[PDB]
Amino acid sequence: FTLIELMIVVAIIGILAAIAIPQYQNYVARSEGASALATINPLKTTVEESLSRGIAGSKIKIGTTASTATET
Amino acid sequence: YVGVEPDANKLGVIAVAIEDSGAGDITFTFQTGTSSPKNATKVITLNRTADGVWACKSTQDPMFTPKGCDN
Repeated sequence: FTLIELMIVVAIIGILAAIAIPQYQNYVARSEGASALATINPLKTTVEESLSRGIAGSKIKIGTTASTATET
Repeated sequence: YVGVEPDANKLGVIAVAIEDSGAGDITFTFQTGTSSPKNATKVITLNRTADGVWACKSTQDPMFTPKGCDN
């Protein structure tokens, strides 16, 4: 092992560092907003259809309970 | 003849059975393999009495029963 060998390794370590890391939280925030909008968008169909069929607005709830003829 | 095949609607077959007195019913029975599992093997009956009164009876779930047909 020579000192030139180790100094070249140190220089290449420094060069391999310093790689600029761009902003990434904006991408995550935008994806979260898109996911939320895509999650709550189909619920417009449920509310509108239930209101069209006469189901009371107070009877339109959120859950996995089996919807009856009066509750959705 | 009504002009349509019994299997014209792929959901199920249509049967017309009217007696000579005028009483009869028109049934639409959903067939397994071409209808949703909830509506499979369900019958929608348009019963007609001898006095000429038309009524709709359905064996589906009350939520899935169309308006104007009793369950």
